[PDB]
Amino acid sequence: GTRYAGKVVVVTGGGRGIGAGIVRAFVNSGARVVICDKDESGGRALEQELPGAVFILCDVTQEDDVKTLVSETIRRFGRLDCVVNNAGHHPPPQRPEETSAQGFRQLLELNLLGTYTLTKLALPYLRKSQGNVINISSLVGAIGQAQAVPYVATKGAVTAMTKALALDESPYGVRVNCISPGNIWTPLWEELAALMPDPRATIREGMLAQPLGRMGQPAEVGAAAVFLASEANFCTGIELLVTGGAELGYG
Amino acid sequence: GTRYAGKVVVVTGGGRGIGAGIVRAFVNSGARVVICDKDESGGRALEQELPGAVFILCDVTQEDDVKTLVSETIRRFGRLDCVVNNAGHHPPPQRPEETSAQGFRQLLELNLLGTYTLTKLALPYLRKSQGNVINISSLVGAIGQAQAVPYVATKGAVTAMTKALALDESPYGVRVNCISPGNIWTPLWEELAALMPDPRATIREGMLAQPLGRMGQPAEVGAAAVFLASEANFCTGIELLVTGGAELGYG
Amino acid sequence: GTRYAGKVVVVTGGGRGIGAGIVRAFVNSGARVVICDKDESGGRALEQELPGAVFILCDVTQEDDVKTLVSETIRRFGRLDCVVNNAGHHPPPQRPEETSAQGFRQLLELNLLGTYTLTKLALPYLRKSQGNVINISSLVGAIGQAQAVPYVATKGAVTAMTKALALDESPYGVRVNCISPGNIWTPLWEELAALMPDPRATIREGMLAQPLGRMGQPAEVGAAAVFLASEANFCTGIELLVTGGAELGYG
Amino acid sequence: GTRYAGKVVVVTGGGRGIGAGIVRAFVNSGARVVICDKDESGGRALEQELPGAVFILCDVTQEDDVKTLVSETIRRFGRLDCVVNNAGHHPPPQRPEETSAQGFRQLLELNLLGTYTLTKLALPYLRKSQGNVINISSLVGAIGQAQAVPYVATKGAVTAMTKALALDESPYGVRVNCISPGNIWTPLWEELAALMPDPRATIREGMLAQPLGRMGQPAEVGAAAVFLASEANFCTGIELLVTGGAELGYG
Ligand SMILES: NC(=O)c1ccc[n+]([C@@H]2O[C@H](COP(=O)([O-])OP(=O)(O)OC[C@H]3O[C@@H](n4cnc5c(N)ncnc54)[C@H](O)[C@@H]3O)[C@@H](O)[C@H]2O)c1
Ligand SMILES: NC(=O)c1ccc[n+]([C@@H]2O[C@H](COP(=O)([O-])OP(=O)(O)OC[C@H]3O[C@@H](n4cnc5c(N)ncnc54)[C@H](O)[C@@H]3O)[C@@H](O)[C@H]2O)c1
Ligand SMILES: NC(=O)c1ccc[n+]([C@@H]2O[C@H](COP(=O)([O-])OP(=O)(O)OC[C@H]3O[C@@H](n4cnc5c(N)ncnc54)[C@H](O)[C@@H]3O)[C@@H](O)[C@H]2O)c1
Ligand SMILES: NC(=O)c1ccc[n+]([C@@H]2O[C@H](COP(=O)([O-])OP(=O)(O)OC[C@H]3O[C@@H](n4cnc5c(N)ncnc54)[C@H](O)[C@@H]3O)[C@@H](O)[C@H]2O)c1
Ligand SMILES: O=C(c1cccc(-c2cccc(O)c2F)n1)c1cccc(O)c1O
Ligand SMILES: O=C(c1cccc(-c2cccc(O)c2F)n1)c1cccc(O)c1O
Ligand SMILES: O=C(c1cccc(-c2cccc(O)c2F)n1)c1cccc(O)c1O
Ligand SMILES: O=C(c1cccc(-c2cccc(O)c2F)n1)c1cccc(O)c1O
Ligand code: NA
Ligand code: NA
Ligand code: NA
Ligand code: NA
Repeated sequence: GTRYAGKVVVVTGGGRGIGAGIVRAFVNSGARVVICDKDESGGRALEQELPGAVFILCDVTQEDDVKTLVSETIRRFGRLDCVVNNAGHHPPPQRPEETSAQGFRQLLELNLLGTYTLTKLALPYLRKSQGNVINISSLVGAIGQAQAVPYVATKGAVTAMTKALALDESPYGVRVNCISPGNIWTPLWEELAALMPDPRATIREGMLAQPLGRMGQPAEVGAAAVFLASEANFCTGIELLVTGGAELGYG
Repeated sequence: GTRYAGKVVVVTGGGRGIGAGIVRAFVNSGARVVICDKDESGGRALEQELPGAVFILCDVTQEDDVKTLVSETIRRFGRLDCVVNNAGHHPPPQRPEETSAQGFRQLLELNLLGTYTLTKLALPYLRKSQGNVINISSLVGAIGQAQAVPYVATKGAVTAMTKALALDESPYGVRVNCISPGNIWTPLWEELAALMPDPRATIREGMLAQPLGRMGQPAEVGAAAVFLASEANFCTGIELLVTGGAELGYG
Repeated sequence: GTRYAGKVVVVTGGGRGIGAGIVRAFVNSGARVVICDKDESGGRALEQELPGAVFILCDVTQEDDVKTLVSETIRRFGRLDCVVNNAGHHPPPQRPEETSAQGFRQLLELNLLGTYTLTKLALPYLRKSQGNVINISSLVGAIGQAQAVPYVATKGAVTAMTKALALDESPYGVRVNCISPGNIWTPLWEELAALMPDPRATIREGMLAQPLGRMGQPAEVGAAAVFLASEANFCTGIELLVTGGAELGYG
Repeated sequence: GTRYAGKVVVVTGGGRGIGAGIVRAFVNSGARVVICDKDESGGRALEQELPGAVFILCDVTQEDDVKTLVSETIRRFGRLDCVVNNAGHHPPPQRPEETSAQGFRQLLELNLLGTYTLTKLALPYLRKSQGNVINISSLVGAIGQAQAVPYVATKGAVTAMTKALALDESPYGVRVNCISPGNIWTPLWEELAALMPDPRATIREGMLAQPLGRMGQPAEVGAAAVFLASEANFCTGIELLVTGGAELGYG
């Protein structure tokens, strides 16, 4: 209840799914948490539920929204210790010939440039607090995925950008790390499965893709984020896999 | 002189540097080569020098230029066997606070989306020939680089996209691989060194960054490309490091 | 003080250095800890210092010592939840022509087979508790090191064996992970530096090999071990780098 | 027919399987090849079949056999340019509790120490010729395999040792690289499948484990070896995956 007491955390895409799991984990560790989301429904409910969490409406693809998010966080809480760049989207499966440059650009705006913009605007405050950045990437940025060229590209970019930023910010003592989850049961996973010819089969396949035989939970990604923020003081530029072993062995 | 005889190769950014080394390597292996570049000076000279190479002016960031490039290649040579996505740029060193979203988007257009667009438009012809794609990424997409957040992100994206495309195109027998060079002596390396306070020191540091104690040559990247195209028939989705050992050990 | 309360942990090589840091971290998290070491001096003092730690003399290269260690742990505490295979050694720098097959075999016995034997003998008890194994490998197993062929080979083996064991034990819910530290200030680091022509220069070089500009502490490896044991329930077969960024960038 | 003309290559385990594919590839590239094997049947036939290959009976686990192999190679051909450490074995599937320390030591002697001993004894001659070493590791050293703890450990060691040796030998211009094959159809693969309850099913599963939908051929590993020896002059310490994409994606 005190391993990150007194610290201030911003979580983007914090209204549901992995982001909400990360919000809950940080509140339980004593932090004050700003929930950033473009959708009010989940984030407003979480603010009512959790002592120590507040909701700020913010679309991370809009530069002016992000400037306001950072200024409001400082105005309300006086410091900024950790930014968790979790907002992102996985489009439905698309063969390469079905993708468009336009759709690719739109996905880059969210999955990559939104993470870049918030990080850049937060860095002056993180340097003052010797804070840290946690990016949520994906296992498929490392090993690939079928029917997902744009998504995979965006997550390969996030993982690489994490390492570049870690080098740049190391003189200030600011650590920059990423978490690469595998299959985590979230509303996004459910929405994508619902598009498949047999959703039940897709979900079963998703559970069996891991040697541990289940999907991961948002709380498990949340615990990894709290570790990186609060206890991983000699870790920077790492990719922490939270995948249940999916990358291991033949299949 | 015959290991890729009768095949047709498109090399983007083929007018100088690594691209010109790749052009030369494929001509020497018996292929017909289309040199694609936005600058006429180097590419026109190479077309005059090399039997079996032709120059087509094409800016890979302009979709209509790329459509013309592909249609002209088929009209002139009747087939397409290999696309080498080499065109790209490394901006001068920039701290994170010195970068802009605008500059990041422009670099994504060249280093990532140009590679995507040509690949997508070429795939119908590569599927007919059971051809292959070779992307030129960078070691720093894997290990990071200081003062280069946008560049590193773009190359992490290219390496990841290679793996995604390999999965998608495997049913057709089309292989998709990337080469990740380290320090290669090219006009880009020379231009970036010239911006440094002491260019001579920068070049010396660049040579000593490799255990082999020198920078690589364009011809060495070219030989790796010919191997991937002509002899690596069980390789798809790989990242071939051509770095002189730079990623090894402590420094 | 309760994140691993009621659990029983065995730490090999627990009498000094990283191992002692891991012992302390687990005691502080509420666990009962068996300190295994071949040297009495450090381990006996730690047993007197720490409520909840006990010392058992055990050379992990002697199969009968390890059988006794496991049987005594069960007899005294009734369960076994976590094995930390930390015992190991780094010989002085040796060029390849200076190494011997005999010395290589001896190092394999300690760094690899000692980890194998304890793990194998503990698995029946770990399967009953749905416990976990943590192996201490090394960054140099992944990226190499000069003048250390046998050591590097042993640590590459440990990291790979971790992934194999994770696959085998996943049906039982037993997780198997490794930590790969970089430069950590320990008595081993001090002893190796003392052999160098200029120890002070060697230590300075060791601090500057990390972007964070210092060496790591045993407590930092200890915190990573507690995370893997207590909170990383969807992680198996991972390599957690605790290196201060040493593997990033050029040098 | 001339890309490695006039050079002398030693291939261990060259009498069948991948090793014989490597022998054939080097003979076809103009090299003189010493076939080293502990079994006469395949190697003697290959010597009769191939102009430019000779067979020397040698068990790489016996230090005196290896000393003779090196001295005879120099006596007969006057130089040594490339050593290919291919000899190795994969035991039948074994759960961890079914393995023994004794069997693990025996496998280390072959798969790891045999490679070490020949390399060490050859290095004085490779330094004179600015030659190179090619180790045959395995994809499963990188990603794990079930029911194969000892094998996986030995191949993780070989891959890591490759990187260490590359660092040590770089001042002499001697390159050290490894090839990590995936499923390659060889007599070993056939012998292991024959032990399975349904060999036909095991083989079908083995073909479908790769996105390319087939197993690899010895000739394909051979072509990769010739590339590394003859044309990869800026590559040292690399792991070249020859796997058909098996490590990509979910399964
Ligand atoms: N679910 C998985 O299996 C999985 C696996 C690997 C990686 N990831 C990554 O984890 C992250 C979260 O995934 P999830 O499954 O929880 O998704 P989700 O769709 O359930 O939740 C994403 C949240 O982000 C918000 N969001 C979307 N666009 C936004 C924007 N422009 N500005 C602000 N908020 C925005 C959404 O409103 C939503 O509340 C993503 O980056 C995703 O790529 C997910
Ligand atoms: N030089 C190195 O050390 C190095 C290292 C790693 C990776 N790389 C990569 O290798 C590739 C080539 O690098 P280089 O050093 O040879 O660079 P270079 O600048 O010497 O050559 C690049 C060529 O691409 C052309 N080009 C640029 N933009 C283009 C566009 N829009 N359309 C068509 N052609 C275009 C240029 O006119 C030029 O002829 C790049 O992708 C770079 O990121 C280079
Ligand atoms: N110190 C570093 O920078 C560093 C870096 C990476 C990995 N590591 C790894 O971390 C581990 C611990 O290293 P350290 O620096 O703390 O070393 P250390 O020498 O300070 O401590 C090692 C401990 O293990 C014990 N030990 C040795 N052989 C043993 C045996 N046969 N049976 C039982 N106990 C035995 C020693 O008595 C000692 O107490 C090793 O596996 C090492 O390879 C260390
Ligand atoms: N076949 C595969 O799918 C596969 C996959 C990955 C890696 N590998 C590796 O490739 C190598 C060759 O495998 P393969 O499938 O061709 O095996 P194989 O059993 O068909 O051939 C191995 C050869 O090595 C020889 N050999 C064995 N022990 C020896 C010793 N002590 N001294 C000298 N020669 C000895 C054998 O007599 C035989 O001719 C091995 O290192 C193996 O681990 C194989
Ligand atoms: O959200 C998903 C997800 C959910 C359901 C199906 C799929 C899916 C499965 C196979 C091919 C595809 O193109 C898919 F989109 N993916 C996801 C999965 C892994 C890693 C991730 O980062 C993710 O976000
Ligand atoms: O072109 C370069 C290059 C040339 C000269 C200096 C630098 C340089 C050195 C340190 C920090 C930086 O931000 C740099 F831009 N880079 C390059 C280097 C490695 C990998 C590549 O992909 C490349 O393109
Ligand atoms: O203990 C060491 C250590 C301590 C002091 C010097 C060296 C050292 C430095 C350069 C070349 C060598 O061969 C060395 F042995 N190593 C160590 C370092 C990194 C990773 C580890 O796993 C370790 O254990
Ligand atoms: O030889 C084999 C091989 C052949 C047939 C079955 C298996 C097999 C499949 C699943 C689990 C196991 O424990 C196995 F031994 N392996 C092999 C395969 C991949 C990589 C290699 O390096 C190899 O040598
Ligand atoms: Na609240
Ligand atoms: Na011409
Ligand atoms: Na005690
Ligand atoms: Na012969």
